[PDB]
Amino acid sequence: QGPTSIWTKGVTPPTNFIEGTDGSHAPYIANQGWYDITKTFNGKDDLLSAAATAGNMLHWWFDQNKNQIEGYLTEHPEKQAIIFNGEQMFDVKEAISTKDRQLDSKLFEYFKEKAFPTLSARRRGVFPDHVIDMFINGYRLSLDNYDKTPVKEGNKDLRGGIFDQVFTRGDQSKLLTNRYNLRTKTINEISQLIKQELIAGKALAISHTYNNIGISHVINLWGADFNSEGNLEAIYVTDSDSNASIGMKKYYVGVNSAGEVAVSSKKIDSEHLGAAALGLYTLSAGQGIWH
Repeated sequence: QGPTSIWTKGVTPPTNFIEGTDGSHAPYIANQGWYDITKTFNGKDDLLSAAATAGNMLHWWFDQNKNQIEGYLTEHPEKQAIIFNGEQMFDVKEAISTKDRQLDSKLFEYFKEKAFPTLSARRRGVFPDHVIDMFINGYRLSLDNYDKTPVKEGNKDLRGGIFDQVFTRGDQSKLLTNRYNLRTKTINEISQLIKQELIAGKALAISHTYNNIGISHVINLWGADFNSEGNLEAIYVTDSDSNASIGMKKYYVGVNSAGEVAVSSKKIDSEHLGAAALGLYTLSAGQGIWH
């Protein structure tokens, strides 16, 4: 009969929550284990919600794997930088140094400027698991694939494969990502999945319907509140579309009038149907796998 709460491994719950114009938010504080990559809307990042979300999860991943990554980069120093012909496009140490920045992290800068510079202009986006599977394992990110990454040997995507000397292509046990359909699932099914993935020590992203830019939006899910019945009541999220001053938002979770498990900055109501939950993406730290 008590309302229990569960946070992502290595994240300090914010407590600075203030009433805003639409719902409760906790402005971002550095070095608390969560991340809030924020779009500038510069032409290039406008439709990269998924790449921002993947970036936030990769920032979290850098924290989980700090020692393992510094070990790896000494054993394989050629994997530190990415070069296209003559030019250094990316340096992973630069990404790690700048991981605390909402607006000007080198990781999101790489994504919007070098990896996916044309996708926004072409009214196109990505899936956050594809971005991670590219960045870590070197799996080729295809604009034609709307399902999971095909787990098969193949050429390193030139835009990534930094950790592909440990997290190889075509080996299921070295795949760190997963995705789950939430559409038409019950509050109990969605709640147990999110519970399980959080207690398992995964980073989480959730997609919901969007009544604007695209049709779906993906955000980072850092924490959840579960009621007396074990069902989600609220989630704590960062949203790349929210300006840098917002930070962590509290969304109510419930079953709306239309029978959808929905998220809303306001309590689910006869007057507030929120946005339908569509998908869940997870990232493992992969701590079994190093060495």
